[PDB]
Amino acid sequence: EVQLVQSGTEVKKPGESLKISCKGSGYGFITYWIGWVRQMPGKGLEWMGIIYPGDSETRYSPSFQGQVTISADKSINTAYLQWSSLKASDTAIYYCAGGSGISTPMDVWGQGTTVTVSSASTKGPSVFPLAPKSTSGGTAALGCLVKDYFPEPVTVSWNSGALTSGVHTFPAVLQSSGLYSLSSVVTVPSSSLGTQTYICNVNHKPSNTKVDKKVEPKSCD
Amino acid sequence: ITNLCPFGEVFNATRFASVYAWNRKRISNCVADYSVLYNSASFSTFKCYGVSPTKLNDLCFTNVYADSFVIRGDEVRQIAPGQTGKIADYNYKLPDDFTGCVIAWNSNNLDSKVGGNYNYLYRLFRKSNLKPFERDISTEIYQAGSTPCNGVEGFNCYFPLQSYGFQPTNGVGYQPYRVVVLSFELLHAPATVCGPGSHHH
Amino acid sequence: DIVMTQSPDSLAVSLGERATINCKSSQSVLYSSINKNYLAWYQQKPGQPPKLLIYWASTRESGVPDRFSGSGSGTDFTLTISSLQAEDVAVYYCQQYYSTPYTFGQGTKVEIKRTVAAPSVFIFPPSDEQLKSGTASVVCLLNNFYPREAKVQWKVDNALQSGNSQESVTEQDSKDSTYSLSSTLTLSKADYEKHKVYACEVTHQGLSSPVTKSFNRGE
Ligand SMILES: *[C@@H]1O[C@H](CO)[C@@H](O[C@@H]2O[C@H](CO)[C@@H](O)[C@H](O)[C@H]2NC(C)=O)[C@H](O)[C@H]1NC(C)=O
Repeated sequence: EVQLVQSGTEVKKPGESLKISCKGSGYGFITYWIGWVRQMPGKGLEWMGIIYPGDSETRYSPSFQGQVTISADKSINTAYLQWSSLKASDTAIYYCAGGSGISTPMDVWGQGTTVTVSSASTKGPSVFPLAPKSTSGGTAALGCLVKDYFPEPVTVSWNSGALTSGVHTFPAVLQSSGLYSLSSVVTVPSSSLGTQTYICNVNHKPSNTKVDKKVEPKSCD
Repeated sequence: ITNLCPFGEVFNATRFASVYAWNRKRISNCVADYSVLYNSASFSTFKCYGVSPTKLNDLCFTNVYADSFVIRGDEVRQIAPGQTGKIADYNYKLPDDFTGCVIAWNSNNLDSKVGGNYNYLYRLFRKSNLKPFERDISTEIYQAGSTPCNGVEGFNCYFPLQSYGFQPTNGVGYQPYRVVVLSFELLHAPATVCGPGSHHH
Repeated sequence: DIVMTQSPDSLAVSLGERATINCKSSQSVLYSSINKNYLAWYQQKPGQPPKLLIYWASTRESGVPDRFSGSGSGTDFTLTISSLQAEDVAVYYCQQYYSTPYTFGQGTKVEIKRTVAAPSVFIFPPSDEQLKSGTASVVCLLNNFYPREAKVQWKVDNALQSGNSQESVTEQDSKDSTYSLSSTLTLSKADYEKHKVYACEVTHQGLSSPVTKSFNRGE
């Protein structure tokens, strides 16, 4: 069938120029007018632009015109993104979609690519535990916290993925210092305290940092 | 019954009319196989206005109209539901509410002769802009100045048509292109044209 | 440019039952030349690229379930569902594509009207190794509480600090059909040493009493 792929996902600092691509393939690819849409962190789909392979673009929606970034090299089935002096708010996820005609529905979409422009440098995460022993009854739950990691969030695993149920990993939370921090918790029985080992494996491939840490509460000397 | 209206007669057939006299063939009482067209890689421009790509084969219409003509490559943009210029305002006006599609592909190997082929023509002058689906074939001579034109050819009063200079050596914007317009008459009337996957099939 | 606006912002419906969304257009755009409606709806699972569900509000798409249908009259367009299901849940949006600009929709969230429940509320004092970092961050979480509304405050020596804390809410999980929140409070090493007892005051619709999970430093 007709499919689309995207690339160019990256961390950048503001005022810098980046190019992304939506490369597509299909039996009939000439039909499919390609449009671009932005999903910011906050809910909302914007439909920033529209173009067609060959011919010309259709008019960009009025608000986005000024940072317009459309297409090139139409023979090779790629729709480049060409813009400069990006705003700090431009960080979001962005999809491409297609339909047959000028006023027709978006049939096929791409994977999407996210980009970040938060102006700070790559930093290695800091991993901390969370343990109860005063209130340690009624199937109390334990987990790990990760703080001061800027570039991009990557998955934690629980004993190399041994346990999966009841685990609730939380989305990244940005702090005033421009970085991120999240927390991953799993519920365990109030008796299975020392019966098992509990280790969070945090991976952060942008920083290439892989850290394993065990968690259990400490009694006083 | 096969009941397939012939795409070849509109595309694979040889003789094409000039743009000022775009050929129209009416289409009814058959089944249209759009899949045969949107899989060929020979077309260089293929645009649509109102139709879906995936449900293209599963639609039913009252009637269809197939227009065919020949224009050069850089006038392909000029056909559109809303557009202006030489060809748009004086030879072929697509309505703003256009229902249908446009196909177009290169015909330099066919409609170009050594030293140029000038058999294809286009109207260059007219006093009022053409109405949608209006084909004017008047040989009346166009008045450009304030002096009353008259007679059978006039000073500053030029013949209303012009040939295309179709040489294989000209720019690709000038290399000839065979163009087909597909209009879809949809009325509260007996729907005679359907696709292979509609509810009647 | 024409404005598309959705009628329901949030929506909580138990499965196997009808749910309806409606969008308003500034100028009705349908059958300007041709019989169909030519506006559509899209659904996008969280963390997923959006897909389409019906062409022109009257044309089901390949691979679309038979219980999905759309009816749109004039400027109003009602999307109805026969039976809500677990895979049906996503953010919902409108499309207008008869004019050259599109504005889409506000966004219609979906829930499950089930397992009206109470949070499993825990508190977590800062880790010891974070004192080397000079920063004092303390966490108070809520596990398996369905009614998404989770008003939480903090109290150090029963002094209210609502400005300092952050909250992180998970999606409604497919497992228990419930949410989970993490409130991450941020402070400093010096200020943390001046106070004694740190707590977490959470009040939920599923709680007949406001509940507090406290701790005293140094135990
Ligand atoms: C005539 O029209 C057909 C319709 O697509 C063109 O395409 C061929 O279609 C036949 C079946 O009808 C297939 O077997 C071939 O594989 C198709 N060939 C190509 C190149 O698409 C066909 O090319 C047209 N021929 C001419 C001379 O115009």
